[PDB]
Amino acid sequence: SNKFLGTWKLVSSENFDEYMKALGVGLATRKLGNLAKPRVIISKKGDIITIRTESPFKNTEISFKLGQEFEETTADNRKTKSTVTLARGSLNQVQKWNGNETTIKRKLVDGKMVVECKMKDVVCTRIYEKV
Ligand SMILES: CCCCCCCC/C=C\CCCCCCCC(=O)O
Repeated sequence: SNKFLGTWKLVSSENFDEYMKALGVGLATRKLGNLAKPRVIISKKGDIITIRTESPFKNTEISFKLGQEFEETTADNRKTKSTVTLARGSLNQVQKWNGNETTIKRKLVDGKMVVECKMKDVVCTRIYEKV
């Protein structure tokens, strides 16, 4: 949709250390992971949507079509088979690799974006503010 379109800045994070931990990320990447206030820039050109995560430490851009499947390289070097769906105001995301699987849900709450990350027995909640 749109409500997503714009520039968002990280404001609050919760249980991210364990989300990473649970992803298999090692100490190094984690100290950095924890210490960052990323900026996300969702943009739409035609039917291709872009999600861009910027931080001093690392960048990440992804271009998808809702419904269609795509190959995404994570910020942690993983090579994933992701799908992005629109279900009742939230942009759910599915990442599959090997036999593992993680989900990222982006919902709009009081002009805030609430990012919910689940990885088997683990949820982390990162809040973002617009602009
Ligand atoms: C939040 C990505 C930028 C962090 C840089 C440090 C390297 C990240 C290590 C593991 C990242 C796991 C993927 C994070 C998903 C969060 C998505 C979002 O917050 O919009």
